[PDB]
Amino acid sequence: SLTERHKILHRLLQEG
Amino acid sequence: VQLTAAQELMIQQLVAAQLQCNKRSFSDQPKVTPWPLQSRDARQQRFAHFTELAIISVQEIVDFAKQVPGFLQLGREDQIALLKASTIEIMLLETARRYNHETECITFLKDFTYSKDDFHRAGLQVEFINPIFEFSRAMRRLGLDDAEYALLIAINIFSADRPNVQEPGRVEALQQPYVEALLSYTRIKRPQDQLRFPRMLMKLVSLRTLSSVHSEQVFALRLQDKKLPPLLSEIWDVHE
Ligand SMILES: C[C@H](CC[C@@H]1OC1(C)C)[C@H]1CC[C@H]2[C@@H]3CC=C4C[C@@H](O)CC[C@]4(C)[C@H]3CC[C@]12C
Repeated sequence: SLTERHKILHRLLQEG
Repeated sequence: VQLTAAQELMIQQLVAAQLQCNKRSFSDQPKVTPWPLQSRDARQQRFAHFTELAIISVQEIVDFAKQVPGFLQLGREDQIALLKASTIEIMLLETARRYNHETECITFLKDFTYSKDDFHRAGLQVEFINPIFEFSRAMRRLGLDDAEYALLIAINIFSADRPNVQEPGRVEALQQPYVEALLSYTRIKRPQDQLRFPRMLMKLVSLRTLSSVHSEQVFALRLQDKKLPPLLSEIWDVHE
């Protein structure tokens, strides 16, 4: 839900 | 009382992480459309200038919340919920901290400064611009330093009432350690002025109103031919 609706944002949180 | 060895270490932690994340995003004169100096290529470039710079800001913000003790322990869903609502508020916190009173200009980077009229030129509504500059002056009126800002931005990220939070009670628990740190810090900084801590929290009240105004700025933005690049559009645009 809140991860699919926010793909790019989700990506920033995982590049760490 | 005084700061606990722990808190002190935490406050140093935050102030340092806030410094490093900043270097890691703005130590490079961004690859963004240059500010012009009239026509529809500057009115559409200026706007690109801010929008493209804001992106970097989102990346810095995400990068710094990842460093705020406790943030990574929540679920990715809640990380998004929280981050998606504080970006505009955190931005205005930063915009404020970077405000110059004598020149009335907000300077993002070195050789990267903007006046109120730059914002107007950039495409933004007077409805939005005035409130942020008014907020910036209110902010300097409190004379906050680097520790207090770091702390206020942390406290901001952990707002339980933000839309769609799964574990509010949990988000709220995560906030308190920081509120305290600020409470105790301010007690040391101006013990003879107890109401200065509440004046601070009070700014959180205004950041919500600003967040609403900004939404009306987005709403009106997408009434023009001005569209937000993907990343921003995700966090701000109203889309299914
Ligand atoms: C509020 C304003 C407009 C947002 C609207 O949605 C639109 C249309 C982009 C945006 C435009 C560029 C941003 C700035 C760009 C870069 C930074 C650097 C960072 O250290 C701190 C943050 C700081 C100073 C941002 C504060 C917020 C600013 C002024």
